[PDB]
Amino acid sequence: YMNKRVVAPGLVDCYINLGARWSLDYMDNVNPFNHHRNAGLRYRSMLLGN
Amino acid sequence: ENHGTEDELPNYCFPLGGVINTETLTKVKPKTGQENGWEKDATEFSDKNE
Amino acid sequence: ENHGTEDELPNYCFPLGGVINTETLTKVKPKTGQENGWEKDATEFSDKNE
Repeated sequence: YMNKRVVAPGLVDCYINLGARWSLDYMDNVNPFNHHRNAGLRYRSMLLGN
Repeated sequence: ENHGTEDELPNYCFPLGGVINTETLTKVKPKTGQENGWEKDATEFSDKNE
Repeated sequence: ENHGTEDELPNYCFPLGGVINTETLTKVKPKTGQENGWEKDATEFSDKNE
């Protein structure tokens, strides 16, 4: 479900809050640690193997 | 650390003039009295638009 | 620090369909024992293949 759900790029396209150190209100309450850039998560996932 | 590449969005190269595979067209206007008639409209617009 | 650019490999951009300059071609069968002869095919293979 999470992989076949299509999200329109127009929501967060390059022209969003230009010059503004902001956070999208939708992502304010969404967990940021559940992200594929989580450094410790990357380290553990690679450490156990690929 | 071969994490792969973030390339979901396609990236495209484009013609320097916006578009190049145009074609010659002639403006026409609906005919009076014919539900589906038309005539050449050379009076106002150049008949060689692309 | 004009350290230079790492650009050893060529980088290429390709047509959207990947292939553009094609040529229409038609299928051909070998002749039945006619010294490496050939004969046009009509076995529901399109005579226009790109």
